[PDB]
Amino acid sequence: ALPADEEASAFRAVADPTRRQILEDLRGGELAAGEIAGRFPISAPSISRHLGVLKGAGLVTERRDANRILYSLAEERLALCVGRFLSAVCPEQIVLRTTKWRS
Amino acid sequence: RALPADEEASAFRAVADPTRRQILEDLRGGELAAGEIAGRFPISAPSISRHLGVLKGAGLVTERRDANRILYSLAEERLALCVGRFLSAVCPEQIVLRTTK
Ligand code: NA
Ligand code: NA
Repeated sequence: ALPADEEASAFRAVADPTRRQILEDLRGGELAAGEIAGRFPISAPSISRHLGVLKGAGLVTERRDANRILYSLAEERLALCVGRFLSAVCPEQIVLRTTKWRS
Repeated sequence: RALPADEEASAFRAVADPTRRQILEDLRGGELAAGEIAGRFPISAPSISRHLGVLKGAGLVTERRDANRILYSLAEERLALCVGRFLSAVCPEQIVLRTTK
């Protein structure tokens, strides 16, 4: 779990347009694997592989509930792993804010 | 040039690679010659040209001829929107995009 390993696996995960779309779909709340597979014109096993890549990179969490795997966005992990680089290269356009604190 | 969705896709395939992210980070300090970029990595000159051509094709660097030498500049506005719209959409609480001052 070394943070350049975590950056690298996060960048490989968001390299793929299907995986980006799965992450956007999860921003509204937890979705079952079957619901995610229902939204894409590729095979269920191809969606399983995409979801395994996202889970491998810490970008989604998994939970079981009967015969169903439900996926949740891990937005804090994504923000740190991609957002440190992006705010480092684009300091005048992109701000990372992990802090709970607000004005 | 391309639709925003295609500029987004090409930026994400460019920043997929750790050598390309390191090049973009190195360019943060100002324009560098191809040869200087190549000297910052233990990989072949043809491999650095290939990485630079991928960054150029995604609009994340711009190229300039000064006599016989190619110089590269970071295109930070392009990178910020192509990657930052998605990242601020998925992480609204943690990531703020401002294209403007
Ligand atoms: Na979440
Ligand atoms: Na620039």
